Amino acid sequence: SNTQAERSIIGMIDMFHKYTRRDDKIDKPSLLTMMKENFPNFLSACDKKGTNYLAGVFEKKDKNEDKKIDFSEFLSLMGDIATDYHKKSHGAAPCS
Amino acid sequence: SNTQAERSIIGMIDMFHKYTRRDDKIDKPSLLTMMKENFPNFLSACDKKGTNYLAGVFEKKDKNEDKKIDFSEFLSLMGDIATDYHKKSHGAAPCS
Ligand SMILES: [Ca+2]
Ligand SMILES: [Ca+2]
Ligand SMILES: [Zn+2]
Ligand SMILES: [Zn+2]
Repeated sequence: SNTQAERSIIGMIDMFHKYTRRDDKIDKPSLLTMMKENFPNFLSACDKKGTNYLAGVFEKKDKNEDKKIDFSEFLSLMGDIATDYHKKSHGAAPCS
Repeated sequence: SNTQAERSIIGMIDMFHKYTRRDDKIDKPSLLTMMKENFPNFLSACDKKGTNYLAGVFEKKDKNEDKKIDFSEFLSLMGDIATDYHKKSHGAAPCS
């Protein structure tokens, strides 16, 4: 009944919720688990370059330094992953 | 081979490309077409409230006023749609 795009948005919201605690925010070890298990091919391309995408990702996205990733900060991170895929669809190197 | 999350990101990039011209950016009539055909249930919830989500959406997202939506601005808009779905998963009204 929803379109593919609406379904995609809904699946992203479900993935966020999967990694939250009671406060509806993602802590650091859960963000790193989420990234390793849901973005392994993205990360694999970084590792080959010698980029550890992960060290510091949580701190770069936790703009307000509350030690949690809330939904607004999660969307920023999803945007950064999407930007790397957009750049490579235009022949940039993986993990730029 | 890619995970569901990676597939989702890839489908979003494909949807962006579907509405671009030669310059890899989306013009105004194509953004409005993209929204009406890919987010109809989202928009239907706005129309019932008496919100015309669409008037002014292009101008709100075209931060640099070049009369095109580039990928960074498209991600902002996808974030705004996702934020409304996150808010309603927490019992906010549709189109808040
Ligand atoms: Ca935070
Ligand atoms: Ca623009
Ligand atoms: Zn939530
Ligand atoms: Zn493109």
